[PDB]
Amino acid sequence: MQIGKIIKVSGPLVMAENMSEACIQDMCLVGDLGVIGEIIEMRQDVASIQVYEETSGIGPGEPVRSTGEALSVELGPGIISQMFDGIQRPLDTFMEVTQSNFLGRGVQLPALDHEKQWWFEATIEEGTEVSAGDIIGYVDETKIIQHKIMVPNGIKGTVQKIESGSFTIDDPICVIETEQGLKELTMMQKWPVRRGRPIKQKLNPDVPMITGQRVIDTFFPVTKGGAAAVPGPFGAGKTVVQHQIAKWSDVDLVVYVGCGERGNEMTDVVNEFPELIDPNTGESLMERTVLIANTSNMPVAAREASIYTGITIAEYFRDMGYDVAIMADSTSRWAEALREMSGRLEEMPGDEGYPAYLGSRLAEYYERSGRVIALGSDQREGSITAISAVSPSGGDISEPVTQNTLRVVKVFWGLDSSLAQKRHFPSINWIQSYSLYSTEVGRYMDQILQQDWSDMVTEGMRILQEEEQLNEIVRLVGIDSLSDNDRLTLEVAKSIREDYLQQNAFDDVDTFTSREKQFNMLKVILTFGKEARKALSLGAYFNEIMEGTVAVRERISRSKYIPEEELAKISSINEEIKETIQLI
Amino acid sequence: TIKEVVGPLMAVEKVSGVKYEELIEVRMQNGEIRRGQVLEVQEDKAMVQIFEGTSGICLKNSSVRFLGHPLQLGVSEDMIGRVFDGLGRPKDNGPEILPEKYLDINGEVINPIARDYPDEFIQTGISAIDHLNTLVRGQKLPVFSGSGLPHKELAAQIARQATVLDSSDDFAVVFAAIGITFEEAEFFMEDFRQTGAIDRSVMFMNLANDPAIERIATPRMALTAAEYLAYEKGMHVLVIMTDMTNYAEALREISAARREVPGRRGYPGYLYTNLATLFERAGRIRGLKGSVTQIPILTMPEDDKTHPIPDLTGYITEGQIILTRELYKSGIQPPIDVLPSLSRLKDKGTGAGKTREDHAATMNQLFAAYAQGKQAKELAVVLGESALSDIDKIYAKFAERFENEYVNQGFYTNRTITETLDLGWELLAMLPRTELKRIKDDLLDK
Amino acid sequence: MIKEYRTIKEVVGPLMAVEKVSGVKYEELIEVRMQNGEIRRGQVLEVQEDKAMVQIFEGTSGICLKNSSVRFLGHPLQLGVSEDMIGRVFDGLGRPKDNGPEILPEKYLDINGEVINPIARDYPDEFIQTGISAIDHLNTLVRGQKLPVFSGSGLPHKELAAQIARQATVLDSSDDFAVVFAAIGITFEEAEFFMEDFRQTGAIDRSVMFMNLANDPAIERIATPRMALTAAEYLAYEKGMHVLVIMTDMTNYAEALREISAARREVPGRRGYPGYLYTNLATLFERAGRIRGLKGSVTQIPILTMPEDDKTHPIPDLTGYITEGQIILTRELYKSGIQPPIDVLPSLSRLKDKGTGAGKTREDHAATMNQLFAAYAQGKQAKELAVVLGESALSDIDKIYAKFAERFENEYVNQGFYTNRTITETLDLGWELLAMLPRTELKRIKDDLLDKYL
Ligand SMILES: Nc1ncnc2c1ncn2[C@@H]1O[C@H](COP(=O)(O)OP(=O)(O)O)[C@@H](O)[C@H]1O
Ligand SMILES: [Mg+2]
Repeated sequence: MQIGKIIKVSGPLVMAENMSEACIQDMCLVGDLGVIGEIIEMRQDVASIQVYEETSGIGPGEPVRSTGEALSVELGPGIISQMFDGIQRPLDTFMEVTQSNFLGRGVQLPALDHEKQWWFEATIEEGTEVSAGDIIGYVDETKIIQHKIMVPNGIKGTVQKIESGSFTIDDPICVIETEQGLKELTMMQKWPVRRGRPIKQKLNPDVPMITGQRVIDTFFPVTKGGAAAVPGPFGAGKTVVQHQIAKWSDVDLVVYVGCGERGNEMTDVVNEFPELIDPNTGESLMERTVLIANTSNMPVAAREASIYTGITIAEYFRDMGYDVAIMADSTSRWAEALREMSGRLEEMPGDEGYPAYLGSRLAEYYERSGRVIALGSDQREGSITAISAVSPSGGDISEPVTQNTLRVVKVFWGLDSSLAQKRHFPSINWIQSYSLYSTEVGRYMDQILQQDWSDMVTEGMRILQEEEQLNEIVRLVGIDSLSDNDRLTLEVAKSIREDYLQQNAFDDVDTFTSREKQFNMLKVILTFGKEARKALSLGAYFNEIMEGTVAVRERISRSKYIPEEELAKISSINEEIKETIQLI
Repeated sequence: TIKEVVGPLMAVEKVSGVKYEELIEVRMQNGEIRRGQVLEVQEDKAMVQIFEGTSGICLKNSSVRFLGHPLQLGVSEDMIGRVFDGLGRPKDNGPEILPEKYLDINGEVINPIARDYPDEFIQTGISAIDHLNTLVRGQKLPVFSGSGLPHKELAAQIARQATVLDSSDDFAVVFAAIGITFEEAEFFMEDFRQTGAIDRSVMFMNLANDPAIERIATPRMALTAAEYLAYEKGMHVLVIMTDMTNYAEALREISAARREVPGRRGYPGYLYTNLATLFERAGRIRGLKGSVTQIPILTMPEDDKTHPIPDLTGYITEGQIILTRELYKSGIQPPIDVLPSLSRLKDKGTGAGKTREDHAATMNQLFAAYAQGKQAKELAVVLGESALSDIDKIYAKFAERFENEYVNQGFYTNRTITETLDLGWELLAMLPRTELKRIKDDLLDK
Repeated sequence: MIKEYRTIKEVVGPLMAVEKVSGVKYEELIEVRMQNGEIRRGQVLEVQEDKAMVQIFEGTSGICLKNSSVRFLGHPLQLGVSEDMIGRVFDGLGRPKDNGPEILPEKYLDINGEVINPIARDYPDEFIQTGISAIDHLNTLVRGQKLPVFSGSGLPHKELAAQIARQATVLDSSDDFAVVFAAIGITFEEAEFFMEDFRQTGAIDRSVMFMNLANDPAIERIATPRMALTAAEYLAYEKGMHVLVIMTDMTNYAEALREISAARREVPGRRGYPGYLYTNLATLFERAGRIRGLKGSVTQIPILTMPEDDKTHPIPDLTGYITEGQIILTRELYKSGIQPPIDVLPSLSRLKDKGTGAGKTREDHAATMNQLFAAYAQGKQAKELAVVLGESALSDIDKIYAKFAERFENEYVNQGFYTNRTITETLDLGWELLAMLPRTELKRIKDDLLDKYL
C-alpha cells in the first residue's frame, strides 16, 4: 500500500524514504525495473535495501514497494534435478520465458512448475489428527527421491478429505479441520531462508560418510550430519573434492551450491551427472541432485541468498527423513558479499574489512546442519552434512574467513599448494589437517570391519609424524647417515603417501575406493614396515631388504587399481610379502 | 518508541533513568515478546541488542518497556544437579528453581590482601597434572589448546575425575560452555549424566549460534553461581570454562557495535581488564570457608603463544597446561607437553600430609630425566645411534616410556596420586641409582 | 530531451561532484563541457538526493568550476558495434585512432554486457593447438577458455602472446580466429611489438584494436577491457566469429581500479586493493566460452605482470581464483635461455581433461602429461639437493631425474618463439624424454600404453 521513494543508490545498496510501514528482512521491489531486494536496516521512514540484482540505471525518485514477506523458497515437487539461482529462480525456465541466452533484470518467475501434473498418492486415513511434520502422502519425483508431502508448520487439525489423483502444486489435495476454521493444503509450502526449520531435537552424528576418498575416509573422516571445511590456494582441488563427494557419497540427496565461482563448472555438472551412477541406488546422479548457481560475475548480494536457499532446501528434505549433503563452493565469496555490504552501510570493519559479525553468520549456518529428529508423530530421523570450501587469499589460512570457520566446524581438510605442484592429489596436508570424529569413527570402523582398524590409523599417523621430524635431519645430512631403523621409517612413510594418499579422480577405478578396499590396501603397507622391522632386529640389512623386495612393492603400489570385486589380490600380498622375506 | 532497527541493534527514544546494561522488553506488532540489553545509552536515545534478534520487527507498530534492572541470577542450593542456559535458564526440562535471592552477575572485586595461601591438593586423576603441574585449591590453572586438539575430552576427564582427598565436604564443579557447537555441548551434558557427575555439578551451556551478548554473560553467570555456593554455602567449588577464545571474539562484535577502535590484533583495548575481572574471581579468602578454583580453557589461534588471549592469560593465571599438536599426532592422550607447562603453586599442595613425601623429588627427577632423555634421542637421529653412551641409551628408552606409558594414560583412565607416584618409580627404576636427584633416604620407594 | 548542469560542486582528482540534479541514474554516462570547449566524459559512481558522484576518464586537469557544464546522456557507457570494426584501431574509449572514417554503428551495447545463463552455456571441448608443447600437452588450451599468462617485468610475455595468436588453430575445418586486442597502460614499444607482428602476418586486417597507452589517462583503463569484451561477444554471438581476446596489462587495470577506490576513500582489502577486486575482475574473465545452438566463441588470454614476482599478490592470486588455469613465466627460466620460459609446476589448465584423449589429440595424452610432470618435479627437487649439498650426496636415481629435468627444460619447454610443433610431434617428444627414466618408475602409465609406445 505504501510506496517508497529512492533517495540513494550506491552499488547493491539502495535507500528509500516513506517506508515507515516496512519491516526488517522483508522483500521489496526496487525502482521502475522492480528488481528484487531485501530490507536490512530501518531508520524511521527510511529503509536500507540490499538488492540481489544489478542496480544500473536506477536513481533517486523511483518507487519502492514492499511485499510484506521475507526472503522465502517454494518447497515441493519440481525442485530436484533443477538449477536455480541465488534467490531460487529456475534458470532453464528463465531462458525460455525471456527468450535470451543471457540474464536480464526485473523478471519474476515462480520457483517451481505450477502447471506440471504430479501423481499424489494419499497414504493417510481420513479422520487422523496431525501436526507439523506428519506425512499425508507422497509423489515419486525421481527414482531415488520420494517426495513426502508433510504438514506445514503452524498447521494442526483433523484430516477431513484426501484422495489420490493427478494434481498440480496449486491444487488443494487435502482439507484440514483446524481451530480457526477449515484449511486446505497443497503440495507446495513456503519458508523463509534466514530461519532454520524447526525440529524435535538434535542428535550426535556417529555414522561416518563413505566419500570413497582414501585420505578422507581413513585419517580425516566426516560423519553424516558433520561439518567439514576445505581451505586452500587456487588450483589446490577444492571443487574436485566437493565434486567427488557429490558423486560418491553415502547420503540420499546432494545439494551443490556454486557460490561466486565459475559458470562453466555449473554447466559441467548439469552435463555429466545424468551420465553417471548413484552409489546408493544405481540410478543417475541428477536424480538426487539439487543445483544452486550464483556465479562470480552474477550479483554479489545474491551470493548470500544462494547459501541460505541451499541450506533451507537441505533442511526440507531432512525433515522428510533423508540424509542430505550440502556443498558450499565457496563460503569465501559469501563473506566477500557481507564485506561489500558492510562497507556500503559504513559499519566498523573487522579483520581485512569483513563484518565483526562474520563469525556469527558462519555459526548460524553450520549449526543448522546435523543429525536431527524431525517434527511429526513418526519421529523420523534426518541429517545434513555440510561440506564447505574456503578460498583464502594467497593460501594464507590465518585469514578471517578460515579462522572463524575452524571454530565451529569439526573437520579441517587443509589443502597444500606444494602437494598440488607435486601431482599429489588430493593435496591434503596430513600434518595440519584434523577430524574430531576420528576417535568415534574409529570404533565404528572397528565394529563394521571386525579388525583392529583404529590401531592401524593411529600407527599410520605416527609414521607420518615421525617422517616430518626425520625430514629435518635429512635436510642437513645425506641418505647414508640415518640408521636402518630410521631409513625403514622413511621408506614406509613414502609408501603411505604414494600408494594410499595420492588418488587420481580422473581414473575410472582410482576415483573411488570402497571401505572394504581401504582396509586391505592399508594393511599390506603397514605389514611391510613390521616384517622389515623384525628383519632388521635379527641382523638383516636395510639394503638387503630393499633389493630383495622389489617385486613385492610393485604389487602394493598397484593395489589401488585392483577392481572392487577382485579384492582377494590385495589380501594375498600380505602372505606373499611376509613369505618373500621368509625366503631369506 | 523505537527509532531505528539496524541489524541486531536497535535505537530507542524517550529514555529516562535508563542505565547501562539494563534489560529491555519488546512487544512486537504480532504479539511476540523479545528481550534485549542496553549496550549504549544517551539522553535522547539508547542502543540495545535483542537476544532473539531483530528479524521481522515492524518499526512503527512495536513497543518497548525498560525493566529497570540488569541481568540477574536466581541463586539457590537447588542449583546442584541442574543444567542451565547461558542466561541461567533451565535447559534440562526440570522444575523452575525457587530463588533465595537475585544477584548481579558482575560480582565484587576481591581485596589483594584478603587472600590466603593456596593449601589443599586437588586430584585431577591425570598424572601429567597432579604430579608435575599440581592443581591447588584456589589456583587459576588454565589449559592452552589449539584447533583440532582434544581439549574437549580433557575438560570432560577433569570435570569427571576431579576429587578432593580426603576431606570430601561440599565439593562442587561449575561447568561453563561458551559459544561452542551443539555436539560439544551435548557431549559434556551427556557425560555428566552417564557418569553421575551431574549429581554434584552445575552447568551453564552457551552455544555458538547464541547472540554475542549471551556469550559474554555466560562466564559471569557461572562464576556468580560459583561464588554463591562458595562464600554463602561454604563449598569447595571448581570452575571450568571453555572456550575462552570464543569469549574474546564476542567482545570484538559488541565493541564494533559501539563503534570502538580495535586494539592490538583486532581485540578491544580493555581485553586485559575483562579477562582479569573473570579469572581473579578465585582463590582462598581469609575468614571464608568455601573457595573458588578455576580451570580456564582456551584455544590459541594458529597455536601462537604470543597471541593476546594466551599471553594476557599467563599474566593473570598461575601457570598453564599446554596441549601440543605433535603429541596428538603421536596418539598421546592427553597430549600434555610437560616442558612448556607450569604450575606456580604446586609445592603448596604437595609434600607430606598431602599426596606423599616422595612427590617433589621424583617430580624433579622425572623432569630432569625426561628432558635429558629427550635430548639424547636427538643425538641418536643425527649420529649413528649405535655408539651413543650406554647410560644415554637408557635415557632415550626412558623418555619414550615416559610419553607413551606415563603421559599417555587415556581420556577415561583415573589414577590416584599413589598410583601415579608408584608408576613414576617403575620408570625411574630403568636408570641406575647413580643417576638420580633424589635423596638417599628415598631408598624406601626404590 | 536531457539538459546540461552548471552546478558542479567540487573537483578532487579523478572525482567530480554535481549538485541540484534530477533523473540521474547509477552508472550513467556523462559529458563535461569545459570553458575552452574541450569535452571529457565520465560515469556516475554514486547518486543520492540531489547529488551525484562521477569519475572523469580524462581527468580534471585545467577545469574551471564556475564556467563548466555537465551533461547527463540518460544511458550507461556504450559501444557502437559493427562488423566494420575489423581491421580498425581504437583508443581506450573505443574511438578511431588509425585516422580512418567513423564507424556507422549497427547498434549501441552497454559495455558491462550481461551474464551468460549457465544452462545456455556450451562447455569448451575443442582442443586448441597453440604449437607450444608446454601448453598443448601439459596445460592444454581449449576453445572458449580463459587462460591467462602470469609474467613479470622484463619477461617475454609479449613474445609468448604473439606466438599463440599467430599459431593457435583447431584441428577441424575452421582456421579463423578474430583477434580482439586491448592495450592497457602499456608502453609505446610494447604496443608497437604487437602492431608490427600483426602487420607482418596480415592479422591486422582481421583484428580489432583497443589501445590505451601509458601516456593515456589511467581511469580509461577501467572501461577499456569492457569495450573490447563487448566487441568480442558481439562478433562471436551475433556474427558467428571465433574470437581470440588478448589483454595486457591486467595489472594496470587493477591499479586504475585502486585509484578510484582510494579517491572514493573506500575500505581497502589486502595490500590496499578493493574488497571487490575479485568480483570486478570476474565481470571481465567470466565473459568467455560457448553458447548452445550458436557457432563462434570467445577465447580470452589475459596478461598480467606479477608484482615483485609474487604469485600471492592480490592481482595474480585473485585472478587464479577466477580464470581456468594460468601459464606462468619465471626469471630463472628466462635467464637459462628457455623460450618460452614456462614453469609448468605452478601452471594449470582446468579444462584439459575433456579436451584431450582418444578422438582429440591422442590416447596417451593424459598419461604422458602426469608422468612428465611428476618426474620433472622430482628432478627439480634433486637439483636443489645438489645445490645445498654436494653432488656426492645424490643417489644414482637422483642424478637420472636431475638430468631429466635439465633436458626437459632445454629440449621440450625451450622450443623457440617462432617454431610451431604439432600435437603428435609434442607427444612423440614426450616419450623420448620418458625413455631417460627407468620403466619401473613409470607408476602413472599403465602397461597398455607402456608396451604400445617406447
Ligand atoms: N583429487 C584430484 N585428482 C586429480 N586431479 C585433481 C584432484 N584435485 C585437483 N586436481 C587437479 O587440480 C586442478 C584444480 O581443480 P579445482 O578443484 O578447480 O581447484 P580449486 O582448488 O581452485 O577448486 C584441477 O584442474 C584438477 O586437474
Ligand atoms: Mg574452485
